[PDB]
Amino acid sequence: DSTECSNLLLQYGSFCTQLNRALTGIAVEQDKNTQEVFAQVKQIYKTPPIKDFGGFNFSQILPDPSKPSKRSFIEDLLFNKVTLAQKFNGLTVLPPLLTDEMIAQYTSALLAGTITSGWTFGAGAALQIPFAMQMAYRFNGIGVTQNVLYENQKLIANQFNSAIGKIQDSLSSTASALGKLQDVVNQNAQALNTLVKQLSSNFGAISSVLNDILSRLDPPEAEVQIDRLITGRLQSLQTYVTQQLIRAAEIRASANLAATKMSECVLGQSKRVD
Amino acid sequence: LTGTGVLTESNKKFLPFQQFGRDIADTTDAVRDPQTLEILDITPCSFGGVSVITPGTNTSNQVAVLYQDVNCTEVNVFQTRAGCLIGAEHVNNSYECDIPIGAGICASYQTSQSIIAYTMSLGAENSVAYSNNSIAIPTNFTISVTTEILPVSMTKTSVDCTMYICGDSTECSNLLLQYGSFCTQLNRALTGIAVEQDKNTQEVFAQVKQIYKTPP
Amino acid sequence: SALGKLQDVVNQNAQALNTLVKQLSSNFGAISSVLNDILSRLDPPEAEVQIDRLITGRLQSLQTYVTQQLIRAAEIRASANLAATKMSECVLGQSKRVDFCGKGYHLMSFPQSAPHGVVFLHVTYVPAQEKNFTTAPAICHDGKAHFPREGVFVSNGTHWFVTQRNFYEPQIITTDNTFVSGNCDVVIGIVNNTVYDP
Amino acid sequence: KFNGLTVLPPLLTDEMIAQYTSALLAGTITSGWTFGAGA
Ligand SMILES: *[C@@H]1O[C@H](CO)[C@@H](O[C@@H]2O[C@H](CO)[C@@H](O)[C@H](O)[C@H]2NC(C)=O)[C@H](O)[C@H]1NC(C)=O
Ligand SMILES: *[C@@H]1O[C@H](CO)[C@@H](O[C@@H]2O[C@H](CO)[C@@H](O)[C@H](O)[C@H]2NC(C)=O)[C@H](O)[C@H]1NC(C)=O
Ligand SMILES: *[C@@H]1O[C@H](CO)[C@@H](O[C@@H]2O[C@H](CO)[C@@H](O)[C@H](O)[C@H]2NC(C)=O)[C@H](O)[C@H]1NC(C)=O
Ligand SMILES: *[C@@H]1O[C@H](CO)[C@@H](O[C@@H]2O[C@H](CO)[C@@H](O)[C@H](O)[C@H]2NC(C)=O)[C@H](O)[C@H]1NC(C)=O
Ligand SMILES: *[C@@H]1O[C@H](CO)[C@@H](O)[C@H](O)[C@H]1NC(C)=O
Ligand SMILES: *[C@@H]1O[C@H](CO)[C@@H](O)[C@H](O)[C@H]1NC(C)=O
Ligand SMILES: *[C@@H]1O[C@H](CO)[C@@H](O)[C@H](O)[C@H]1NC(C)=O
Ligand SMILES: *[C@@H]1O[C@H](CO)[C@@H](O)[C@H](O)[C@H]1NC(C)=O
Ligand SMILES: *[C@@H]1O[C@H](CO)[C@@H](O)[C@H](O)[C@H]1NC(C)=O
Ligand SMILES: *[C@@H]1O[C@H](CO)[C@@H](O)[C@H](O)[C@H]1NC(C)=O
Repeated sequence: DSTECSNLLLQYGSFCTQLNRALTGIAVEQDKNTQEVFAQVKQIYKTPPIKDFGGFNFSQILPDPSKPSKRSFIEDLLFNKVTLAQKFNGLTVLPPLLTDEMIAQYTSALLAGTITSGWTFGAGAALQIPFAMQMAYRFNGIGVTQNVLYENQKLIANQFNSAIGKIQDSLSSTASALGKLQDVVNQNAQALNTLVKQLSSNFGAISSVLNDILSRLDPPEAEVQIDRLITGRLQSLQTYVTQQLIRAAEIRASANLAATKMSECVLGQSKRVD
Repeated sequence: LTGTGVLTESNKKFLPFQQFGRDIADTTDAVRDPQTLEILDITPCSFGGVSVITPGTNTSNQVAVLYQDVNCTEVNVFQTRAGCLIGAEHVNNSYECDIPIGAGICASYQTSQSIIAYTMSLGAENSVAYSNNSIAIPTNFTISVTTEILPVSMTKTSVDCTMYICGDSTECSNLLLQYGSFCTQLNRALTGIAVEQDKNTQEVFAQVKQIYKTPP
Repeated sequence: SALGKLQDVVNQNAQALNTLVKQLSSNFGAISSVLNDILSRLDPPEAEVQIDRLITGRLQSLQTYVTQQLIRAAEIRASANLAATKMSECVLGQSKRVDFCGKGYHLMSFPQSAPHGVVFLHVTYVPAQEKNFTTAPAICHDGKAHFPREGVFVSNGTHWFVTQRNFYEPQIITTDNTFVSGNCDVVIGIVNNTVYDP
Repeated sequence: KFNGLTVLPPLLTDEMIAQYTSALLAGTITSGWTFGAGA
């Protein structure tokens, strides 16, 4: 809100477009990460209404129709474990392309394809197969004869159900497991907070308000007093942009690792140790 | 205390003896009217970037703009969750995403020869015929060939300090050296980049001890 | 438009160089954008002041360009490492990692060079046409339980066969395709049929 | 190359890259994966 400050500002060349271009690239990359990680299934499969899976119980991970959103129980527990736009300077936030409902639909299609088809849905088209035989195939993968499973099916089913109960109890009880997903929010909130706080620095002038200076001095010294503020705010913006670039690179590396894990661990069986 | 914003009656604030209120930054948030003593809230006027949904000029020259994060009751006018869009018509159908917009809304050019804004569809619905004693076994195959292109090395470059900052001017070079070594610390980084640009190609391609040759 | 990945690098490099060169045409608060004008019109005491502000502007521009180049080079190296890994694994051998050397079951790949990049031609195996059958975990013959050595038990409505899992190729059940493991009152879903002996 | 900025030429020319990809393609076709381990 200053028609005279922007006239001295435009004397600094194209320092105003580089930051916008970099931030736009960051935004595009951050949406491409999610699009690449989740959108790995061509179609949208769904589980049959009858849950006859050889004794295994997947009710705690399948979507819950009774909920307002088509989320699972563990997903609902996860969304309540993460806490935390209100700024009103030239700072805006944009909504992601894919809403949480679409992500839930993707992870439901992936999970319902994994249960029914196994790994065949990742190569060609989904091929139905009983779960009690898919699990024998998976034990045959790790050099254990399938008669071990076929003679102990109830034991493995009970152990899997107990493990699911234990994991749900652990998620519902302890809240410190999601620190990795909490820091990615805290660091950005703190960076925006510092950027906003930088607006209240003298930087060498007599006051940190443009309207205060323009209503008290003459232009020949008003421009001198405005130059320091312009320099300080430009330096703050540049530092913020550089930090954002580095953090975005780190997040992209993490997203690539997640995409590799989804491609290998989920859509197949991995012989890579640990 | 000049400025700009939207005045609003704020009975929530109290200010028993305080004249003004303020926020994290040096921006006032509440003031009291000197004539009649009540507390007024100050909220800045709405603002936001402008985006232009457009098909290629090869096809046509029809556009539709979008003011994101603007409740344009003030400004065919639509209203989405990512802002508000004028110039395109809402459609109850759902197709793939052609021009992404946001919050699950995508735009595309139909035929009518107009621009439509719909909600994207994730994929064709499918449901496997799962059963506890049923299998599906392939009887035929197909061989497919896929392309995958990825870069290896960028363009090596190097710059000169004085020749750029103080080109052919002795009194400029007589002031530049007062800053110490801000020159060599840039050329060193550029040289490192140039060296790794060759290391990348050497790693990617040089993986054979001998040069093999196909029979005639 | 298939080679956008390689074109983007050139486009960004050209844009960065163009912006750096065009940054020389800004006053940065000085009277003129060419120092020759200043040194030929004003006395030293403020000519040096203008020179100093020009120097600060140009030095800041160079620092910004160098930082951007460093970040882009780091990203390019990160991509080149993946390219080298693909060349080592998909080409020089056969990879069992799912969706690493192309969709489907990987067979072999062929490398091709490109301006500032590489291109792989992954050859993959994909099943095409499917059928329906009726399986069974095992089979009783004389109170025992025969399991497939490798493959599945399938039935076309009347007869039972043993076939490989990735291709339909029925064979008569025998003692060379199955192995015995105990009695068959424990397995769930077992259906009993005759087993031929050579 | 007008204001003290230069571009250096790559160490590996475009012909040696082609020679590498020809050696790789000819080893792959005629030897399988055995050419990567030993001889
Ligand atoms: C799968 O597990 C769920 C939850 O562990 C089971 O649902 C419970 O069913 C009992 C009755 O048997 C109820 O008393 C509980 O309130 C249910 N819990 C929930 C969260 O709904 C379900 O029965 C199990 N299904 C199978 C086939 O084992
Ligand atoms: C397996 O699929 C291939 C095609 O992928 C079939 O080959 C085709 O057979 C038809 C005969 O009706 C010919 O007209 C085509 O020219 C063939 N295509 C090619 C590329 O050769 C093959 O017949 C199928 N095999 C079975 C047993 O169904
Ligand atoms: C299931 O497969 C069996 C074995 O191939 C079929 O039995 C043979 O069917 C052919 C018909 O093409 C006859 O010529 C043979 O004499 C049959 N052999 C025996 C031992 O019966 C059987 O017909 C198939 N059933 C169905 C419904 O397709
Ligand atoms: C496997 O074959 C045996 C016969 O050898 C079948 O056993 C019969 O089962 C019925 C009903 O369960 C009984 O009434 C008979 O007394 C059983 N006979 C014998 C000799 O045990 C058995 O049904 C067959 N398996 C299946 C799945 O049908
Ligand atoms: C003083 O302020 C009150 C506010 O209600 C106003 O009514 C009054 O006219 C003011 N005094 C004078 C002299 O204008
Ligand atoms: C672009 O225009 C050319 C003619 O100028 C036309 O041949 C071509 O099909 C157009 N491409 C698209 C994608 O519309
Ligand atoms: C937009 O403004 C209208 C009236 O101005 C109001 O009824 C509506 O609730 C507002 N919606 C949002 C999302 O601000
Ligand atoms: C979409 O459908 C709803 C109800 O099904 C209807 O109220 C609305 O007018 C429809 N929109 C269009 C553009 O036809
Ligand atoms: C197998 O049966 C299901 C339902 O009975 C059907 O949808 C599917 O198309 C069948 N498979 C083939 C290959 O026709
Ligand atoms: C398969 O399910 C049917 C009911 O849908 C049931 O009658 C049959 O016993 C089941 N078979 C096995 C092996 O569990």
